[PDB]
Amino acid sequence: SNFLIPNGTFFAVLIIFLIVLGVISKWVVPPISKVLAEREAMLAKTAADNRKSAEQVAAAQAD
Amino acid sequence: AIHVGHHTLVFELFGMTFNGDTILATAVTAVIVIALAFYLRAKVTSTGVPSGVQLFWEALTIQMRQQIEGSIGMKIAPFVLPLSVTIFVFILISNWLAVLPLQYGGADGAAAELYKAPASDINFVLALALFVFVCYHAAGIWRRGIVGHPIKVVKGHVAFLAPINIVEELAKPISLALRLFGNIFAGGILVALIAMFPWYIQWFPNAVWKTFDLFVGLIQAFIFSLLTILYFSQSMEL
Amino acid sequence: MSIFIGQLIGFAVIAFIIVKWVVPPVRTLMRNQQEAVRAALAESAEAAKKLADADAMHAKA
Amino acid sequence: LDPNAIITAGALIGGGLIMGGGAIGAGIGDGIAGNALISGIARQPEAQGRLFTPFFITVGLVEAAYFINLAFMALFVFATPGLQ
Amino acid sequence: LDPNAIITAGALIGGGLIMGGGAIGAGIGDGIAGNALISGIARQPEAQGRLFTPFFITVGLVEAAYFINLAFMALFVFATPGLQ
Amino acid sequence: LDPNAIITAGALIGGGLIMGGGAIGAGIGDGIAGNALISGIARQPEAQGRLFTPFFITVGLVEAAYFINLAFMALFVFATPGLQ
Amino acid sequence: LDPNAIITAGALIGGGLIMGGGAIGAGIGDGIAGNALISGIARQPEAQGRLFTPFFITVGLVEAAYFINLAFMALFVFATPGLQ
Amino acid sequence: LDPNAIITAGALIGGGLIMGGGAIGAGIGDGIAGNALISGIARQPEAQGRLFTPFFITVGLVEAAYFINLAFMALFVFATPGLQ
Amino acid sequence: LDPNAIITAGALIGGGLIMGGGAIGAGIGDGIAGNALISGIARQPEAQGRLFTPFFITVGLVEAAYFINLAFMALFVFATPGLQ
Amino acid sequence: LDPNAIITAGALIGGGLIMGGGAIGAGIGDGIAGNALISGIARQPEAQGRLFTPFFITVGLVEAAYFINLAFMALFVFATPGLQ
Amino acid sequence: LDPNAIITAGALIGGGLIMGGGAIGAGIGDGIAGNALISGIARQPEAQGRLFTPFFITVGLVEAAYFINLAFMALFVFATPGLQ
Amino acid sequence: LDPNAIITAGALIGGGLIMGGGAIGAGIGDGIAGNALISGIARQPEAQGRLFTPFFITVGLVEAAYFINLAFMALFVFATPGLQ
Repeated sequence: SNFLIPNGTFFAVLIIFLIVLGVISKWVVPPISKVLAEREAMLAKTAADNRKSAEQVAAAQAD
Repeated sequence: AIHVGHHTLVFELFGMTFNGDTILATAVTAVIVIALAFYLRAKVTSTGVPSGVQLFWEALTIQMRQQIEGSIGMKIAPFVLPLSVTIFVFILISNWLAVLPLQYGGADGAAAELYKAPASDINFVLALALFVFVCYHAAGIWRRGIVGHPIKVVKGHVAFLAPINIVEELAKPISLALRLFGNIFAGGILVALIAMFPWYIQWFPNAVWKTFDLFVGLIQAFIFSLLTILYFSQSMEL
Repeated sequence: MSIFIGQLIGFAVIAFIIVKWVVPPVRTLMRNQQEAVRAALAESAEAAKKLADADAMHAKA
Repeated sequence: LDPNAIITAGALIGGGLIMGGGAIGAGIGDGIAGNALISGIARQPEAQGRLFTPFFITVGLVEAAYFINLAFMALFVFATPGLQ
Repeated sequence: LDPNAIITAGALIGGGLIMGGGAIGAGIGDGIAGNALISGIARQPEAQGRLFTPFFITVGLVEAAYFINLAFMALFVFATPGLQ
Repeated sequence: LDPNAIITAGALIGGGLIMGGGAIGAGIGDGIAGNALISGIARQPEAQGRLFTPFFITVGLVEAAYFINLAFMALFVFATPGLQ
Repeated sequence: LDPNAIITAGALIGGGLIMGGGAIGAGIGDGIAGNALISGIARQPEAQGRLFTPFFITVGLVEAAYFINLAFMALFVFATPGLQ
Repeated sequence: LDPNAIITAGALIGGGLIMGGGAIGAGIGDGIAGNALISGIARQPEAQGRLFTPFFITVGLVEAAYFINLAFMALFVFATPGLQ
Repeated sequence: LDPNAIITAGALIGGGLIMGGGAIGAGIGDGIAGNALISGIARQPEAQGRLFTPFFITVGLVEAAYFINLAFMALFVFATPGLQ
Repeated sequence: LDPNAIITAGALIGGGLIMGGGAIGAGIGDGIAGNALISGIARQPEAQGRLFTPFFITVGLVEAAYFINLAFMALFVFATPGLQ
Repeated sequence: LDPNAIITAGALIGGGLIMGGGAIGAGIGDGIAGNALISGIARQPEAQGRLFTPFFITVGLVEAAYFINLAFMALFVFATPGLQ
Repeated sequence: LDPNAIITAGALIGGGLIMGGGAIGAGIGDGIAGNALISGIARQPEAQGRLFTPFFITVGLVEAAYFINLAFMALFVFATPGLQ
């Protein structure tokens, strides 16, 4: 009756929720951010490699 | 014979009453999310093609990152993203699992379920909202000192309307909690209602409602996320 | 039982509809992102080889 | 007569009014947000993707109102406060 | 003065209010969404298909609210909560 | 005071509410759809033939919404649930 | 207390609700359709006649709901359901 | 408790609500039509003389509905149907 | 109790509803007309003289209705029809 | 059941309806007028000095309709008509 | 029966209508004003502080009534007019 | 008859109206503000950064009104003043 009245679960969920938070902050967000940074660095390296290959071809032609 | 409420697995402990049904639901959801977390940890890879779980997790991270960066730069608030991702994924999984077939004859002209969506209890949403409230108020205090934060929030963007300002800060958590309850509690009602119809006619309305409830849970996860990110951003600026 | 059978039929219909008119776009998106990642990696490899070839050309000059 | 009957009837009428107002609000808000989204898509459809970012949340917020009232409506029809 | 009389009366009041509000909400929502669809088709007629996904989403959600009211009404008239 | 009489009274109230809401929703929605159609045809006379389709959708949905409430009110007066 | 008294009180108030909602809806729909027609004629007056063809239909459709309500309003004021 | 007393009270409430809803619709539609006319005359002053014909076509009809409800209001408050 | 009590209370509630509806109509119409006039004057300052011709009509055709409502309220209150 | 009790209850309900409708109308009118003013000033701030002239009229003619309405609410609490 | 109970119920209902109407009006007005402000900000980025000053004014007025309305609501609930 | 029961029923009805009015106000405000935001983002994806800031204010104000209703609603349903 009158379910709007809170109860002990008011804490339990939080407790459980807390654990979940930590897990995601320990082995999901950090590694996924590292993967995203790795991919962005790979793309930057690819573009720089293309530009430097063009420049190196031009230079070798110049020498 | 509608049986709204009547939480099962109710148990006392150290002078505090607990609804064990929501405990079981939240525990199962946490187990599922934990399983996904380790499964990603086992195949987080950049050299090869990503697996499905990695794709889902990076989609979630992309959404959260874009939203935060759009509102307030990550450089100021690096801890928004984990909390927002946890909130979104946890709520979405919890509500999605409700679509499973857990309605059985109640021997009473009613319907009962082993797994009810955890949001059906106000305690869950109240806990989540209070958690976010304390989190971002602490963040604001850490941002602009103990004296500044109350001054800033009370004065608001306009000082001519000091009273109403207070209200929104009290509203902010409420807006987060109660609405969520609704969009899930409604579901918990409708299925029960659909129980009255005979099977041979009950199968269709139940199915359509379950599909729409999947969609509703998804949208609720999304709105809860964006709202918590934007609340953080609102209270983490000078 | 009775209500259990009815909701079982409902879920069966839901699953069949999802796999018959909803899954295909999801699978398409998964495959497309996977192939985009694979193509990006292949581009990285070929660009590295191109730089190696350019360095070889320079050494030959 | 039984006071329980009168109080329950009053609570039921209150819940009916709750559904009334909530339905009005949900309908208007969903329609308005859908109109804005449709007009935006028609105007410069290159936004097709990003235009789904706010619409959804807007609808969310709209629906919030509706269903929050529904929550209290349940209290009026299942656990009537002040029943005697 | 049967209390069940007042219970049924109040429940029926609630059902009527719920259905009136739901009717108003569905009408306003679908009308405004249709207005947006007409505007879009007028502006970029070849984009008719592109406008279906928004429109079929608006109703795809708008009418849902009405249905909720419908279901809830069915509770009051037949299985009135608090009925003795 | 025959209980069935009070039940009939509640049925009359509920029917008044339902028809009021249905008329409100139907009128507003169909008028808004007509407004959109008028604007579209004014912008370009050619598109009338292909404009009717979305307008047909609007009017059909608004009708459905209104006629369903009509049927529920008829059921309320035809055979009011809870009458004994 | 004669039951017919309560029956007719409820019926009169219900029919009043019917007419109030019908008036709201018809007024809004007429206003909006007239706004569309006015803007259209102001833009390109030369086509006024053509603009009547859609308007002359759609506005009436809204009013159609009105008449429907009136008919059933008569049922609540001339042959009241459940009268006894 | 004279039955005619309850009957007349219901009649009064019903008529008041009738003509109040008439006021709702009349006000809203009149405002919308006035906005349309104001914008049209601001845009194209020379079209003023020609923009009145449709405007009066709309608003007139609006008033009709209003007056119609007003008429029926009298029926409820003076020739209260079913009085006994 | 005295029939006077019930009849007067019903008439008073009806008059209050009438005034509420009239206030709604006046507010909506006045706001809409004012918005139209404001935009018009912003667009063309020279329009100030011209835009007064339609605006006064709209408000005149709106407020007048409200005043009619006013009158009827008194008819309900001081000259309550059927009072006895 | 003293007559004065029912008279006072009806008066409270009527005054509540009165002043609630007044509040609705005032809010809508003032908000719409402010929207028009804001759009105009955003389009061309230099015109502010003149823009406030019609605006001061618009809200001026809105609140007035509210204020008079409010006065009548006071009539139903300070010295109710037909208090008997 | 105790008349004071009826007076209390009537006062509560009246105050509910009062402040509900007030809140409805305030919400709609603030929404409209916010729409105007948002459109201005989108169209005129350099008007950040230029637009806020007028907008608040409108909102203030829209707010004022509501709080004013709210105030009188309290009057009914705590110091009920006509209480004996 | 139990007077406190009548008082409590009146309080429940009052709270129902409270929350219904708050609901519709929030719905209208959220819908309008969402239309503003959606149109703005469609036009100006770049401006998004300066859209949310004012936007929330609107919603804030909207909600700042809505929840207030809820607040008083709780009182009416949990701390009914004058409830003997």
